[PDB]
Amino acid sequence: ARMHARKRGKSGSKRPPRTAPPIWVEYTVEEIENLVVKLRKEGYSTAMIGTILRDQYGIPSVKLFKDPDNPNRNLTITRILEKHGLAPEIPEDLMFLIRRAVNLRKHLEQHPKDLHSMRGLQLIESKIRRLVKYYKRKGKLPKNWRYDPETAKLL
Amino acid sequence: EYLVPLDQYLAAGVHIGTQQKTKDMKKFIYRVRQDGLYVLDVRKTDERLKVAGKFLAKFEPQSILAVSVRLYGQKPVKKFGEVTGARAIPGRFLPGTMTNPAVKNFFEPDVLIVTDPRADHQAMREAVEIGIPIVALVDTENLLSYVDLAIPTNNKGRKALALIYWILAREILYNRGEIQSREDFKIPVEEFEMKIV
Amino acid sequence: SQEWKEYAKRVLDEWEPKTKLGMMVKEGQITDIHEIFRRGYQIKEPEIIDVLLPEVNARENQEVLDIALTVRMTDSGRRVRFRVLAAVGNRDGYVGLGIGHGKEVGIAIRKAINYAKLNIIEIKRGCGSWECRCRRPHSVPFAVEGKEGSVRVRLIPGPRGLGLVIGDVGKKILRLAGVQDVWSQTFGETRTTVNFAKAVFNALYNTNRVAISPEMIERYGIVVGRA
Amino acid sequence: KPIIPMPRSRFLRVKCIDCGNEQIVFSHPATKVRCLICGATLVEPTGGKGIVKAKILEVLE
Amino acid sequence: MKRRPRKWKKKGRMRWKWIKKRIRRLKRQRKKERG
Amino acid sequence: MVEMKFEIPVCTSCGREITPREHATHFICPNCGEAVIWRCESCRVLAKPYKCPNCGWEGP
Amino acid sequence: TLLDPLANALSHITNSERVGKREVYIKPASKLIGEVLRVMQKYGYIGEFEFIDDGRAGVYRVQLLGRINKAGAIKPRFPVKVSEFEKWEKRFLPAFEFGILIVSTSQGVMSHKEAIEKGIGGRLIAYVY
RNA sequence: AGUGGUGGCCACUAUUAUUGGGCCUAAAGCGGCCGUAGCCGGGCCCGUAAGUCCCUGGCGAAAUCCCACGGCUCAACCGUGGG
RNA sequence: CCCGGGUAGUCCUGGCUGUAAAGGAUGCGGGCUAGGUGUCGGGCGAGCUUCGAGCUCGCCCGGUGCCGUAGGGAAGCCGUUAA
Repeated sequence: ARMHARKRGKSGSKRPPRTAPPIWVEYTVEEIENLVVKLRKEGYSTAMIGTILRDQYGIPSVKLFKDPDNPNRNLTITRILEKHGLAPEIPEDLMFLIRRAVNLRKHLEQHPKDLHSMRGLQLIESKIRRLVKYYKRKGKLPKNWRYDPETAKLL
Repeated sequence: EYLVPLDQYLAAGVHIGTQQKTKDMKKFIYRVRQDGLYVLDVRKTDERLKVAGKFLAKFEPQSILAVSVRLYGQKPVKKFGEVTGARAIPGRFLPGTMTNPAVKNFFEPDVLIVTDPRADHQAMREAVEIGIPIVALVDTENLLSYVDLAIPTNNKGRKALALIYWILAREILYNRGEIQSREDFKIPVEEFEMKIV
Repeated sequence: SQEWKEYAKRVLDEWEPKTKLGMMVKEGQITDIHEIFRRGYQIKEPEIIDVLLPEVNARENQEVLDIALTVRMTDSGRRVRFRVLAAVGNRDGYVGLGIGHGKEVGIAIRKAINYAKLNIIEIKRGCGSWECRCRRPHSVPFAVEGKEGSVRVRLIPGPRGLGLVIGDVGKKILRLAGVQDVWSQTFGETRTTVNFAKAVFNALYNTNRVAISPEMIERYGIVVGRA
Repeated sequence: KPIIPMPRSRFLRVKCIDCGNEQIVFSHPATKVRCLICGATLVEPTGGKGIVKAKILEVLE
Repeated sequence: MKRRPRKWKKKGRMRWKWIKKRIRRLKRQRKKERG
Repeated sequence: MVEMKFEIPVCTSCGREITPREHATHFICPNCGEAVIWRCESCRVLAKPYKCPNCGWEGP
Repeated sequence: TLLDPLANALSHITNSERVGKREVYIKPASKLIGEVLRVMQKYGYIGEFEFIDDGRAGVYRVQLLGRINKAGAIKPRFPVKVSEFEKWEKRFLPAFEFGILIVSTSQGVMSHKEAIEKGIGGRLIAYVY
């Protein structure tokens, strides 16, 4: 994470170059479909869904399995949650950032003098706005959609 | 096959290295001990020193210099030079020895023998400035820059010094043909070792 | 020519060889100049080289580049000292440069000449201009650089008859290196003649540092040293 | 530095203690690992290798 | 008012702080009498 | 004029020729003892290994 | 942030050479990079090379033969017609044909001498000698 | 049969720097951070041909410029022919 | 300059003023590049254990030095934390 903290720390994580999924996965594409719809039915976003699936269920990655409905695409959790109407409208990361934004703005309301968190607010707001600008360049949001603290409160 | 018994080697401190390593001698290093001292490879040491014996015979006896500024090696080198007719210089190597013709003891070898690479820096610089091949008695702390024939072992202990110098005399006089068998040396280890006064 | 062999004989039966290299030149095992350089030997007795290249002794083949009067400040006066820099070479790809300290003109001159003899070097030569390409050793075979201090000098092949397009110090060095047409450019100040000379030396040495195919040898006619 | 990055995390075919349940689990879990039937925890996430408590049967790569 | 570091070396010079302050006092009086 | 093409010595552990005043070395091949292994500074200071052309013996 | 594979590749090659190692592993491997690696190998400046599917971007493994004085990437992709190569050649080479230039042309990226023989200009990408 | 003095312009000058300059100690990195336009941007497949490149018609008039030849005694100049 | 006092100041509240040798006198991001060694912090593996990651050793990653090969630079010096 260098883009603001400017520290080149490497806590990233690695995936081996496997092209076909391994054999020891005793579940099939429909079974992982059943489990992922169960999981998101239980109220989890993609990151925690995939973590627990690779953790307790053991399947290393759903990206190693090819979507039946398209030969060129490798199956992903987001696509599956899009299949059944369980993907979210506002992309998950940005919803999280809005939630943290309203959180910090409240704490800041009851605490004006901590300019350190003023700067933090400035940071997280540039973050959300960059993500939103990008997604506008892609068009997965309504074009009139634009940040407001108050609707974030409604969020 | 070993020139000397392995247990003799282990008793001689040949395989005992320091608490340090280097990228250069990762190959020669065998393993580490839980305390910290490093262990060299015995078999590689034996192979390299028999190779060195195969080498040194190709030169003249007198032409080869052997120098040890480390205290523990001075009698091993004098004894080896006596045995093999090589020239030997213990103590403080006079700077400008082979580089300065006006000196009294001017002599230019065709190969060098080095006891401790760290201590014998001056010898290497002189010999290089003459431009000759270099042989070294290295440790897991010595450095492999500017050595044509490095041999790994413990280059501090007196027992190791005498043992390896003895084996070197054995192999050089083997390959020189003056003495064919190993058993013709009636000069045991204690003749090369240091005497504690 | 015959006079050079006479000089070689005079020194041969006068000089007593001390170094390890003195034998193979006095005993005749070595007779090629490039014999010394190839193997990676050393040189310390200047008397060696005139045996194989007595032509260095020619009065014209020795060049005095510059004479500096560097002072030393003492508690009890100003003690001058002559630092003289001079070059000596043959016109077939061997040259050398020397710096000699002294109390008079002569002593510094002699010591500098001896040192320069000791720093003899081999010179590749060719023709790699974009126009001439005549395969002869009438120029540096290809572009090179030489760095010393502030000064960095780049030498570029040129067509024949162009002459030495370079400052006077480089002119003398290249006249005594056996080269006669080259473009030259300099970065850094060239008023300190000593560094200019040393930089040209570095460049000439760097010529041999360039990787080459035999194809290139036959294309520019790369004469390694003596033509 | 290894040219191709090889993961330092393996997978583990393990047997739970209570209900005799086989499972595939991960060496460096980011969260808790629990059994399907009895529900008890299996491996605890920490700064490094997860804290196994059941019996490891086989090591998968 | 972007002070040159070169001027801070006291060789053949007065301490820069005080020259700056002198210029400021002169500025004060000049702007004053102007208006 | 009979052309005087010498064989300029080539270092063994890098393939780069030996510049004239390089203080390089030449010594007999180690394990068999017929090949003249050269060694240049660029291979000496870092002391990268050399492999004999004949016996495949590798060493510094 | 990595932005240009080729320049990092050729710089990595030269920085290996001046040390003079044997094996190099260009992490940013691309099809164009492989074509380039073919180019000078057809003048043997390198030994063999191989592609390795790393699962992310490929990695090219290359042996050196110790024959690269300097290998730089002309970054601003100067387009050049046939008739003026001598100016740009003189811009990046020490002597007459002393090495090569790699040009991307309508037919496929490869060296410059043939491109003169085939008489097709293009866009300079790299130089090496 | 010109030379000298002065003035102004290019080289000298990599002291204007794309080719091709520096910014720790010589003058030169702002106290720090955010980010708009601009500029520079990972790889693979399909298409396009805007750029990029090759060929081809019209056109960029003459005089000046490069080259061979002819006239002026030679030259400069002029003409014819090619760029 | 030393000593005896002494106002504004130095403290809290609200606002302004936008400055310093704010100096590593070193603008930031990526790729490459011999090494030696410590501490800091995270992880892993051995050894110790009065069983507290509580104590010694090896490795990997990030920050922080010191020494240092090649290499740079007028030199001071720098040198994988680059100049």
